[PDB]
Amino acid sequence: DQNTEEMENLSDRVASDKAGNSATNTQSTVGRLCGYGKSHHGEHPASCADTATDKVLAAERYYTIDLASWTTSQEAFSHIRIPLPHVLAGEDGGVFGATLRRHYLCKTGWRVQVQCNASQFHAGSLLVFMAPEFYTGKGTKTGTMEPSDPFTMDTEWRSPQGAPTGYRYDSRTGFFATNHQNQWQWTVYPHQILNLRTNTTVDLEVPYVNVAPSSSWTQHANWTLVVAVLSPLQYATGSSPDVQITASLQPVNPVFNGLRHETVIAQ
Amino acid sequence: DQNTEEMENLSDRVASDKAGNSATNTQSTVGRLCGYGKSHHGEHPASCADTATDKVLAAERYYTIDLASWTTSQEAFSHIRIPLPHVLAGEDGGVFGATLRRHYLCKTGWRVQVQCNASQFHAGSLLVFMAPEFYTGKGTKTGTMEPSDPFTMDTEWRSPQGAPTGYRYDSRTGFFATNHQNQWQWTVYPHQILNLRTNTTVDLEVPYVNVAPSSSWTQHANWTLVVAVLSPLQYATGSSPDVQITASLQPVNPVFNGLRHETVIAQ
Amino acid sequence: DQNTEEMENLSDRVASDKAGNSATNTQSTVGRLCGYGKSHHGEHPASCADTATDKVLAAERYYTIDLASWTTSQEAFSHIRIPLPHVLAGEDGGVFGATLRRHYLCKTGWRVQVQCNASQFHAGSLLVFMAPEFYTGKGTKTGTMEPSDPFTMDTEWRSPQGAPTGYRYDSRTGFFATNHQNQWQWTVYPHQILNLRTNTTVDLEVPYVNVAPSSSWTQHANWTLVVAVLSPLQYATGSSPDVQITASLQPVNPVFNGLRHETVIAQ
Repeated sequence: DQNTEEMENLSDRVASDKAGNSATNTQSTVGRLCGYGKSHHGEHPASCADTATDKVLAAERYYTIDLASWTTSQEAFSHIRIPLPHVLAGEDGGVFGATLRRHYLCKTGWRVQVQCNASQFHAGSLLVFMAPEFYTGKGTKTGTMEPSDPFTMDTEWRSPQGAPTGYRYDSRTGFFATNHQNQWQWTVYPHQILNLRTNTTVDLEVPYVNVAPSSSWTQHANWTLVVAVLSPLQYATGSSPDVQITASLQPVNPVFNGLRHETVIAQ
Repeated sequence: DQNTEEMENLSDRVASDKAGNSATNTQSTVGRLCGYGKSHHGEHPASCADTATDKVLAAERYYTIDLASWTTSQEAFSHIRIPLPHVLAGEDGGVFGATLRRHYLCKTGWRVQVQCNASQFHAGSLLVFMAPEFYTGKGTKTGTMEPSDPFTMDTEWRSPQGAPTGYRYDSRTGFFATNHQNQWQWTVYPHQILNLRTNTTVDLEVPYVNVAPSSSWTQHANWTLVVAVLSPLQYATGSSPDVQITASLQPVNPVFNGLRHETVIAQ
Repeated sequence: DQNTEEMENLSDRVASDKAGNSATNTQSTVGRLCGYGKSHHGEHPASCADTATDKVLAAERYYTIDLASWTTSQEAFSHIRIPLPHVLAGEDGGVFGATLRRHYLCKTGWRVQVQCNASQFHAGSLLVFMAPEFYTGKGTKTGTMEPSDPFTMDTEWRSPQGAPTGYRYDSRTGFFATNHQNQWQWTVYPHQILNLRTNTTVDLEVPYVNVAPSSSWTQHANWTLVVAVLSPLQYATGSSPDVQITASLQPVNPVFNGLRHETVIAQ
């Protein structure tokens, strides 16, 4: 189901989204999940007496960057996580990031687009889904208890472990931990599939939900994005192995308030 | 002509037929020949005073089985015949077959679907057509005159013979016989083509026509189905030779009457 | 953009043009440029008192012939020219050519169709465009000054020269000549692209424009057709190198006048 079409990628499968002074195109879409059912109204935080910095064009655009390389080698449910805000955080994050750390609080929603184009003699299936409270880390900390690098952008892929007991942490054992995940239910999150067969692209938009109408970006990361693979990349001797996966994102109608003087640290 | 579409098989080319508690699907159809122009009304045989066993759900479904293997080897107009009723006849024919031989007479029409899926780097063309009075046999009989096995389902394919003279039968010669066929006109029968190129499927429905409104299934077989090939299967060194041909059929609105006590023989 | 579609070539991309007793078909069109914006009305030359030979069916059809072979070897902007009228001129030009040289003057417009079909594992792009006053020749003349064979149909392809200075002509040098062309602007002419990828065909129709409403076909050729290539033919070891390029043309509503007695010469 969707319009008439293909070897080549056609019509009601060609979509475009313009935002700011950055404009996108895909000639082989299957939708765009507006995850949950509502978007984000630049509804001012009721929390603050701060009549904040609103409707700035300059930050409300599409920042694009590379996540990783997909290749024949990888095993199912191996995964790659992208926390928002903390990856659009500075340098690579335009005027958004700047105004982002000059301010105490933000409240935004994200509109994401992950791209991975192949060829009709390629098999595989990439699962893309946005989940708020989730896990990052990239580590078991040094020498003193608690837990390595959530802000880092998983440089390489992590190993589906024959068992949650969600990478607990201080030399121990017996039993599980509150960072569990059942990568086996990991399709209750607003998601969308990327089937080299069907899909060259996948668009997801998600509203604002933390514990407070606005949160602080120096200790939390309300949503982590996950580009982890559910049916690997077979390739027949001829053919383009190098399956370059790219992601391009857009904060939707952020509302910043609580302004001050350029946050200082990232190792 | 038919909707917009392809390498992949699309839209007004996706059809589904549900019957009983068996439901079909094809994503690369080209039609469905309602052969002759009328179907079969559960019109009760006027022949009998038997207010017969009608509208049974349980038998009015889609029985599926394998006919044969299509392969690079075969020559044009080589053929494979499937007599109805006598193949849905018992065991492999559900509640239809049972109620079929517990009854003296039937009157039905058939809705057939033969399937053979390939790949766009494959050439060939399969001709599928239903003809009532036709020929089966599978033989020149033993030692005494007349003619081997019509009820059998041609286990393997038979050889287009450089000439009808429709396999006459008692050591002879000079001249032809009433079981002729001009496989050269063998496209006057309700038919439909199966072009690996165009077609992955072919659907045919045919009404009731014998000599009597109801016939007896122990000496006649009013219709024989023929899955015989008109442009062979070339394959280029890589590629899936094994071209498995499958057929799935459905009796449409059979009307049985003249009931009694399980018919006895098949060698 | 254009209807839903492909590996195979579909629907609002299937066009047919019937003219006289010659009828065309293409299952992978992208348009038909009616170059300039107006066609040709059998508007009688106002120039002559000759109530000419009009609306003849027999000449107003599609003459088809082969121009050349496209192959992996050729370099960009290499070109092949087809002057009209002088190629439909006789023998190969039906009743048109005959009635053409039995008459002093003609006035017509052309409807052209150049065809070059390939395969989806082929890359390249053929530029097709009609320009009136242009250049032919096929030569630097013999021993006495001025300039080899405009009437000849470039038997083989000519070499894009690192510079117009439009093949001037009597042993010289320093500077350019009035037969310049900037094959670098050679897309201001009514044109149409032929992208093995997109295109298997290209249809162009052009009205009447000379210096006089009717011209004389023994000294001028008001339009030359050019089938010269802008992104060569790569082919991957398997595959049909032999890229046969064919052209089929039709004079639209010619109006002949000024009749006399079969023109005599062509070496």
